[PDB]
Amino acid sequence: YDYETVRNGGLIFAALAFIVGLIILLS
Amino acid sequence: VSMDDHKLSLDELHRKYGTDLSRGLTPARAAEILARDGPNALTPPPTTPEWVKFCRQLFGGFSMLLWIGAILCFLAYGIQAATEEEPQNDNLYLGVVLSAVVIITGCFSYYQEAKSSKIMESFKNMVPQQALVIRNGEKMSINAEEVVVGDLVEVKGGDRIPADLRIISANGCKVDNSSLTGESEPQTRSPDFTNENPLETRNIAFFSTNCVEGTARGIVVYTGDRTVMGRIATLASGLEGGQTPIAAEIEHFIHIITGVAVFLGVSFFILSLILEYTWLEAVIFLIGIIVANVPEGLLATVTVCLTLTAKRMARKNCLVKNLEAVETLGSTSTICSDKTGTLTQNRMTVAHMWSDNQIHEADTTENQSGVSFDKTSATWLALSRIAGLCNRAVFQANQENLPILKRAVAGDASESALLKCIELCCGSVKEMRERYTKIVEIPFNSTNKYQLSIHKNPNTAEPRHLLVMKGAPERILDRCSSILIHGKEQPLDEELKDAFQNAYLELGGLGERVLGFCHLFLPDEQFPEGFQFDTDDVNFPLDNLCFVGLISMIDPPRAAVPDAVGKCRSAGIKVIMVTGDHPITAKAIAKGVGIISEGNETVEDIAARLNIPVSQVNPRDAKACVVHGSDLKDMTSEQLDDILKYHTEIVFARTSPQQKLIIVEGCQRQGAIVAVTGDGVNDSPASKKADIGVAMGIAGSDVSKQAADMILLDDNFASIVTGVEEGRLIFDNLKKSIAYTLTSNIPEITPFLIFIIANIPLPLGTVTILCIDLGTDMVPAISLAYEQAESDIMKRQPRNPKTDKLVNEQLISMAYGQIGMIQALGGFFTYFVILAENGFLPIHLLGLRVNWDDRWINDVEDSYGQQWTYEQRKIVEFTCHTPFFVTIVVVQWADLVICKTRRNSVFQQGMKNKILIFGLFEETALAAFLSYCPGMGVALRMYPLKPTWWFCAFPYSLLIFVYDEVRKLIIRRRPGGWVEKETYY
Amino acid sequence: SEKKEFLGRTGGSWFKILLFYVIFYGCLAGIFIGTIQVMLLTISEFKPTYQDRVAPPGLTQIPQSQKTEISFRPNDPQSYESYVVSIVRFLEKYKDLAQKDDMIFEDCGNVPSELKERGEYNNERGERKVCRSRLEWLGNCSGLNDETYGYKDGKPCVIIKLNRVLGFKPKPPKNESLETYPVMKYNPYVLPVHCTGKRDEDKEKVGTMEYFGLGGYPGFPLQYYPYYGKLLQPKYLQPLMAVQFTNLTMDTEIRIECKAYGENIGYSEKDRFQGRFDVKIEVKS
Ligand SMILES: CC(C)CCC[C@@H](C)[C@H]1CC[C@H]2[C@@H]3CC=C4C[C@@H](O)CC[C@]4(C)[C@H]3CC[C@]12C
Ligand SMILES: CC(C)CCC[C@@H](C)[C@H]1CC[C@H]2[C@@H]3CC=C4C[C@@H](O)CC[C@]4(C)[C@H]3CC[C@]12C
Ligand SMILES: Nc1ncnc2c1ncn2[C@@H]1O[C@H](COP(=O)(O)OP(=O)(O)O)[C@@H](O)[C@H]1O
Ligand code: ALF
Ligand SMILES: [Mg+2]
Ligand code: NA
Ligand code: NA
Ligand code: NA
Repeated sequence: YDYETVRNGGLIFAALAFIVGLIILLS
Repeated sequence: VSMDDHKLSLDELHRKYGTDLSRGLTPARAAEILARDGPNALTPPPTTPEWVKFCRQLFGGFSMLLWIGAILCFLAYGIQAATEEEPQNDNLYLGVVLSAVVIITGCFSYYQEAKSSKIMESFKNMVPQQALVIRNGEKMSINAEEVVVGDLVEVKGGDRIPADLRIISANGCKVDNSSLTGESEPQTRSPDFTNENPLETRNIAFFSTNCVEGTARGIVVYTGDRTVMGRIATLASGLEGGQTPIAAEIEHFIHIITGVAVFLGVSFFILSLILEYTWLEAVIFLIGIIVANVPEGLLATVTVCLTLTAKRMARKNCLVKNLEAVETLGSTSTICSDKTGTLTQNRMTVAHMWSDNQIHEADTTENQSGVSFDKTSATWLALSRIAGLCNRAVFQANQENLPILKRAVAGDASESALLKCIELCCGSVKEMRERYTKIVEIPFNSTNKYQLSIHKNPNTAEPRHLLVMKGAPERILDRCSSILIHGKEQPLDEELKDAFQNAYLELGGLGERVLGFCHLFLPDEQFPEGFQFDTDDVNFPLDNLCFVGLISMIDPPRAAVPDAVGKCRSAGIKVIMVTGDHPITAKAIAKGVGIISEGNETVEDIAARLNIPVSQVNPRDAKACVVHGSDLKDMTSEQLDDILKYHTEIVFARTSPQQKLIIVEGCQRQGAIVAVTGDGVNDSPASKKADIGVAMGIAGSDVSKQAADMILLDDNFASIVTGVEEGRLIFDNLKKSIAYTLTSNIPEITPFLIFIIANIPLPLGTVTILCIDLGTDMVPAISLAYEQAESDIMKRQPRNPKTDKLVNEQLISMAYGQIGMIQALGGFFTYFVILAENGFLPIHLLGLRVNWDDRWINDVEDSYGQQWTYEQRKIVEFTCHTPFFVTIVVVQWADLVICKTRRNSVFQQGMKNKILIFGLFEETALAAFLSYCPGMGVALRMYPLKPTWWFCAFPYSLLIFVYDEVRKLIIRRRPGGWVEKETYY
Repeated sequence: SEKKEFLGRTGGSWFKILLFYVIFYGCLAGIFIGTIQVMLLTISEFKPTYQDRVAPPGLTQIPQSQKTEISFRPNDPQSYESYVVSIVRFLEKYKDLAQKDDMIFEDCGNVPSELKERGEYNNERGERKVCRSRLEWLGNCSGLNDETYGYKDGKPCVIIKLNRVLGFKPKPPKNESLETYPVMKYNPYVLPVHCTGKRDEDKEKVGTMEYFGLGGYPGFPLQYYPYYGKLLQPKYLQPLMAVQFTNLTMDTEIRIECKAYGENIGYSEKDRFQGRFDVKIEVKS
């Protein structure tokens, strides 16, 4: 439960987490 | 195969090499030969192995096991394609991920190898060696690469022989062959040839050897590539071992870890066979467990640490030859320091003198205008005569138009100071060298403690040769039988010896080096004019001399030194001065730079204060102490053990080089790690036996800067301090990471064991395990390397390698028994919530594998009376595996910031490291990306996560966070330690 | 070697270490059981937190599969006892002496009835009523069917079942001539089950189509469902169907697929057990 929704949320999250990683890494 | 022309006479040497016996060579000619033969450094190897070397590192362990596991995975997948029909990706993906891990690892190790090798290459060219050549009749201290074939070259003791020379002149010159003979024993060196063999004859000096003692001068028969020694320095040479403490505990950890990972491996393979898993799955499980318990990251982490420390040492100019040795430097619980050149700057100008029971001074300004007492007195003429004649140093070429104080001198600090002082206060020294022709000479030896010259009688009323001798004022006072008073001789009194001692106290008290001076108008009837003189055999009486007086110069410590000693003594590192200089001078310097602090009286100070004889004073009543070299010579191992053990501040004076050696060895007799700091050639035996050696790159000799593990190219003493600090950090950071990695282990291993205990559904899979061990240990273990030392300020005094290592047995108790356990119970909890949220109560869950893992039984009933199919309850299963990965990722946060700090709470450390934060965020991003990408349920069996599942993990991670800082607060409040003695990393 | 006495093993008492550990571990276990009981908040005893994972129910079978296959000979009683003991074991709960009056059983229609909802999932009512299924329902094929017996002349009866998902209501599809041709299927309150064997291009038509059960209809009646859980409805009994191949050409294995068509039911690719029932049938002499 459910589908699409948490997949999307997790997806945008992974994206933000990763962008944050690069951002902090390039500081 | 070697050929030579050593048999050739010095006049045939003259004709052949067109040079000069003493006038040296033409500058124009030297540039012509430089342009002909090129620099006299050996043309280096290739590099030898280029970037393809990275391949080996890409191949090698610990990644080797990753490679065996990966190829075993691809093998497994091939076997699975062949037998039966298998849509599952299974391994395949796994072997890919493993190979990628290895490659990434290789990139890391190669990058840090690049930085480290760039630094270590810059360090070789930072400080070029130099040779003292003779040209235009004058001496030049030119670059070692600019010496040409056939020019004259001088080589006092303590120097590397800049090329292959044919000795035409030498006194007491014992050189060390070292590498050419393999013998540590020095070999004498005279102009006479002794063997047809060039290697064994005494008229031939060669490259890459160094003159231990005495002096010599020779014409360069071989320059550059084609030297006699020049064949072995590249044709066979290389790095020659052996062990390094920190690295040794590193390897010991590696053997331990390998052992546990393989024990768990085969154990879990027999468990696999009992579980009736397929071999295709049993081997993958084996690989899983092994790759689990074995830290890939330890290696790359270490390389990181090394490279970091290398950058940091590069920034403060201190070169380290061996990176690991820096750690050793931290572990130092006793620095042994030479005085002159080491604590002091070895720069000097004469301030005070003592003659005719009178204290004189010399103006140090500009000026110099240093008399200031009586320019006409005869005793000053004799004093100045000795100081000039007995002095071996002379001004370098093309230096005559410069102020005497400001011109460049070739000689040691003492003789240089004398040189400047006579050349300025009286007259031209060189002129008085030429006036008083030197017929025979005795070289200067630390061991000997004195230096003397015998010169002719240019004077009309000196009807015989004249001996002059300067050195340790006491040896001179002993050797004499009379003293010059206003130019007229007069035997030694009690009065004269008392005035000598009182003046020595008065001038030494200002921390001035006190050179003693005497001479001897030899008896005429005893010898004729062409009497043969003997340096090897003592034909000349050294006794009954005529004392002249004393000369002292101010010796200023380097600015950083008192602060350095301050930091080290603040570091719980015992600082002990070891010098062969004056007992009074070394005492004064010690008080000055803080080796001996006020309020800590020596036995003698106590004897003064209490007006009682020194022997009456209880030696245990005494805090500090100074040991005279003579006393040291008569020391049993036990008595040195006592002095060293029972006295807080220790200054050794009048010590022979071997006494330095025995001192250090006595410090090693206490179980203690010792550092040795110096400058002189005579420091070399001391700085060799040391656990870590440090030497001046400028002020130091070639021998002692060779022997040392650390060279200060800026001669800055303070660099030692940061040095040791770095060494703590290494020893500190490494250990930290280790802790972290172990905590990953327990919750990976426990589920398969709980698997046996009750038929509880699989809480994690092999793929899930490798998911954890790769996402959660690659980035973070490396990130730990980047943290700065918390407080750290050690003192807390350096810990005995015997007391605790890099892998403490205690570390494993709070790593496995504490943290790991928590991460584990967290995992099991979250898994129970998943399975509970799907109708299977936790209580119902034991005993299930009986039908759970059964493929054809789809009648499985939960607590709610639901019948699940195989693939359904398996989906549930992999949705229990998936969070265990995620959840431990969540709990691994805690461990990261916990291992981030060993001492002060994580708030006092600061966030600091961007690689650590990067580790958290990309750990989480890897978790997410693993759980929500499509096909993951098929690829790695990772079924996506219900939002709540992420939150399930939190409580436990917080229990970690809280506990370790309740801990750190207990460290804070008490050092008595209960857990400090049980749960300290 | 571990020195003794002077050392007293690896250290003398050494009791407070064990104490600090039983204390800390008893604490961590207090946190484990604590967390396990707060999460035992819990979920209503009336329903699973998540049914989504149970998906459309898979189609089950009673002659207990070995590897989803049935191979045996008439001559040996032991040859068939392997399936007999299981069929008798399962159908022991369906004994007519086991179904009794005075709750919670009440007779329901021989003719297949309307959707029977016992009430809300709450526990305002006691142990809720359960419709019972007599063994007499499944039968036909000359004389009798069940409990079993196992004569070769054709096959021994292969009884078919549906998963009991909590509170699930079975929906029969409306149409006008569906991809399936279920014979004696009435439009409402039916749960269709039909068997076709070994692909499409090579049907081989090796098995004859005969099934039987409640009302003699080859499917499930909506009068039993929905289930109210083993908690709210202990001793509940699940709907029962029977599939019988009168012919099964001797000495040959033949794959057969029993699809259960409907909107409420769903087929899965990799799960061959979901929404359908596959089995390998082979009788030999
Ligand atoms: C630096 C670290 C230690 C701080 C920890 C806080 C972060 C990383 C934790 C706290 C709340 C957690 C999130 C809770 C909710 C969601 C929404 C879901 O759709 C994806 C998982 C996701 C996104 C979790 C990922 C990890 C998370 C964001
Ligand atoms: C010790 C107690 C009293 C303090 C409460 C803090 C702990 C126990 C809390 C914080 C986070 C909570 C969990 C968060 C999410 C879930 C999933 C939910 O569907 C069931 C409860 C469960 C599993 C909670 C159990 C209780 C929990 C673990
Ligand atoms: N060029 C020199 N000739 C004679 N004696 C010297 C000379 N230089 C130093 N000395 C004396 O030798 C003593 C000790 O020598 P050593 O241990 O070799 O070096 P240092 O005293 O510079 O540490 C000093 O006390 C000093 O007075
Ligand atoms: F002060 Al030293 F050798 F330089 F004793
Ligand atoms: Mg010195
Ligand atoms: Na590992
Ligand atoms: Na961990
Ligand atoms: Na691990």
